Amino acid sequence: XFTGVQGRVIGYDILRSPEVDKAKPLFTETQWDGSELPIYDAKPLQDALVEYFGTEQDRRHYPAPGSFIVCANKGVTAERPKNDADMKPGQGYGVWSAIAISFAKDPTKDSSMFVEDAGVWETPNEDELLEYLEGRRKAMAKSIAECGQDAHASFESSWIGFAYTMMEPGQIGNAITVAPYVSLPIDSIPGGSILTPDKDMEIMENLTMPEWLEKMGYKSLSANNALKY
Amino acid sequence: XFTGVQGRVIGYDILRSPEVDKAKPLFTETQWDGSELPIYDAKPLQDALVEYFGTEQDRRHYPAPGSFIVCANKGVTAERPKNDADMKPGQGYGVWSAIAISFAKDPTKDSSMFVEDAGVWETPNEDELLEYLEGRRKAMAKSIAECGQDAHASFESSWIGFAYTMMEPGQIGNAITVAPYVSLPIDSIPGGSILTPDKDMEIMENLTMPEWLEKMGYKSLSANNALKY
Amino acid sequence: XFTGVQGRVIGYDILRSPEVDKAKPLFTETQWDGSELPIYDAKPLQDALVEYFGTEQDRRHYPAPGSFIVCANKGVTAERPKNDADMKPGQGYGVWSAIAISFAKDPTKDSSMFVEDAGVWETPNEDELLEYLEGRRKAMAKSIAECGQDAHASFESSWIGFAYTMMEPGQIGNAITVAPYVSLPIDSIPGGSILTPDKDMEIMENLTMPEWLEKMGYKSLSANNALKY
Amino acid sequence: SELDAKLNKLGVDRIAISPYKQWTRGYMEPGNIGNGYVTGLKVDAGVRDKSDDDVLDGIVSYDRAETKNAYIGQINMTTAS
Amino acid sequence: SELDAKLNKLGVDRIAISPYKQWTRGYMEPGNIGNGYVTGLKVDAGVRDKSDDDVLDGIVSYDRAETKNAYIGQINMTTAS
Amino acid sequence: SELDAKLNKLGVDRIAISPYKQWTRGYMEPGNIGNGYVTGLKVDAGVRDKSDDDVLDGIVSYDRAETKNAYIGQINMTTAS
Repeated sequence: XFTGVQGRVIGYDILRSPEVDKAKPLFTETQWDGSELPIYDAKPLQDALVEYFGTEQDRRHYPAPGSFIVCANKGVTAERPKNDADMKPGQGYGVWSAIAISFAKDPTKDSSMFVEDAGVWETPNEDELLEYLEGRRKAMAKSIAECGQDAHASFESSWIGFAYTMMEPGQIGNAITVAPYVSLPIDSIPGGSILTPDKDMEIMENLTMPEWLEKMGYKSLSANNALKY
Repeated sequence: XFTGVQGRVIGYDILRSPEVDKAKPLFTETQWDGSELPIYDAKPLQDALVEYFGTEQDRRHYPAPGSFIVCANKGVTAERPKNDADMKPGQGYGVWSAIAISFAKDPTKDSSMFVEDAGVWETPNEDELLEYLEGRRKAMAKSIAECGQDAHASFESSWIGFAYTMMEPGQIGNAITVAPYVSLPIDSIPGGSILTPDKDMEIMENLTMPEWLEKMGYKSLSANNALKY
Repeated sequence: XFTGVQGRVIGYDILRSPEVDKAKPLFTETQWDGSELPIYDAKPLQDALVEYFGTEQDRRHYPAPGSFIVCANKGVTAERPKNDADMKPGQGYGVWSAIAISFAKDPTKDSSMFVEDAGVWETPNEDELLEYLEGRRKAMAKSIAECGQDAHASFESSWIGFAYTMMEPGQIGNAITVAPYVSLPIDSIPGGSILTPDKDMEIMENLTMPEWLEKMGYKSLSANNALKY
Repeated sequence: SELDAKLNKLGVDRIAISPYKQWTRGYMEPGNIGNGYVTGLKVDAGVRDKSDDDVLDGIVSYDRAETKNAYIGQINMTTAS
Repeated sequence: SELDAKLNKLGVDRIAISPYKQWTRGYMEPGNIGNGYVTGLKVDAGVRDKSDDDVLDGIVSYDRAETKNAYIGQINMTTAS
Repeated sequence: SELDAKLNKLGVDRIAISPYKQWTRGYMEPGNIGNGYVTGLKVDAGVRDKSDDDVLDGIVSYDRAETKNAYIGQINMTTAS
């Protein structure tokens, strides 16, 4: 999971991605109270975190070496056998993970929520895994509406996104899904000061991701769909 | 798990339940030092937490939406198949969880201890599950006494309580056992102030659960054995 | 896991054991940058933690009862049958755990790293478990080298140590590997004051474990290879 | 309690106050007053009809156990063992 | 935003500032300013060739997923569920 | 150390003081002084005779391992991975 009354989400609430406002829903889900819930692809949001944290070759505001970061997380491991036609039940050809964020319509009383999923794929054909993965978005939207009913929480939108890898004979794959919960350093805040804590969060909330990249003098790591998960 | 030198337990140390003082032991366990440890059913304590947090329909001082609450917790999941006579490894008819808190005799040297347990029931008959469950209370009490010996800690009493569900065909059951570690809000403390923190905890110590419900204007949710787990 | 820019390690960085200085590497590993990583046995470091925390019978500056101590931890259980020749899936003759600490060459940029491992031993012969454990150091050292390359971190030395037990028939063994992250009390610091917290860390950096034992009036629990794991 | 007189002599206190209106908060969260904690007991069971996804079935039945009886819905649970 | 004015009346704030140069820090680490937090989304996968040890194979393929795309290498991950 | 001079320039400090008489406390507990931590190495094994119940056997053999050699009994352990 949950991000509630204390939180904001990178790429949406602070450093908003432009592709969020331009996104069209993939489908809608009905919630306990009769409203439609639009489901979107979360790729703008996944990408935004790469812009802020940076990559291993181009490190930006990543977590300190050896810090403790609480994360809402899950993962799955599976082996592809090195020379076996028989997969024993822990084994498979590919591994995938998923994350969904659903924003509460009323954030002063309901929390926004993450549901995460992960699993093994048992076919050598990647096109078939991609077909399966669009079906996991419907399955996750169904579980979000049920978790919502349980707490009588209504949500404004859900953004679901995926990662995967097909492994070669004799490899182990690990697919992970994580929502980190962090603190922002002053140097990532254009005009921030340690002395103005509240104002620092407003600055970050007022800048979109293009604007922040400009003000910092950073190139766009995600620009012409460069990032793939 | 453990509640030690920093802790208090709702229903026993603060907002004490009347049923705690009228309770009679189900049996005793002998400890490494020769004393007898009386075992009681934890229902007054379990009931005391829903009086404080409320229920989903009548919410009282439950955790902030999206907060991080560290909990001594365990759980068990099991499927009951839709139409199959044969039950595989992760399958069963019912699922149960248990919690035991046992209070240290000298709380400045030793911690009070939580042990938690959970499992899958394999026959369709609920009466057989409940006889089994009284056996788990003895198993847990044996566990308690050995953990006490490892640390040469003596306990004054143990309170064990259970939860379970029997699944219909094609259902998944999830029995959980959780002890949350929390901080209390001022408006739940009659006469409390943010400026008087020690006095705030002394007020909650001196209030019994009926008196607190009276001061707060709350109906008892526990009253005539209404709560079932 | 990791101990980074915020950490020090007992028996190395504070209260350093003279056995760390007299120790010779068991073998070296090549890192991604071409340097050699010397691998040592971690026993002087294991021993130092029992000098500081004390044991159950001779308790020294151990964690407070009921405190929340975050730990890089892993563990494994296995059962030896009471009278069965055939061993099923969660079963074996012994259980083993391992911890490796790898110190970063540049601690202002790279975190130092823990690798932990644990497994079940399937022969009743202890000399065979000890040969296999010498093979696990090499396995762990290849893991360290690969993780190092992932983040381009270069390391100065790795200290790898093991615990194990052989089960009697009908016993369950649990082998745990844990790196606690703690705060030091003022009275474990010769000359410390709550008013001088910066100086207090310096005092412990400058004391050697024999010198601290002597200033505290503590006997050495490690002394003549007294501790077995 | 008299016990606190003894505990404070060791530097320990059991004060655990949340700065929020209505809501409790967890131990170690930034902004709580005091260095103690309060705990209690919750044991409960939830169910969901089975689907093709075990992880999702585990998520919704867990949510149902959280939301049944003492409400601990919508929290981030950290495990102590 | 207007949200923070409603939240603030309840005793809640959303401030999450790290005292370090360049680096973010985790929610609840001592020394952060404010009692809020910021989050984001990372799904990624990593592989390692199979060895004789599942635990080490697990550790390295995890470490590669952490180090893939948005960098969260060398952090101590705690789990909220 | 000279390391601490370089570290303090980045906003980082390695101070880790417990306010309690005799006892260590964990990183992030409220009331500790400083923003660093200290760590160490514990590997131990514990046993219990097998009972009817695996969860309880795992709890007691675990407690036996925590209690053997460097004493860390009666703590709430949270996992960092």
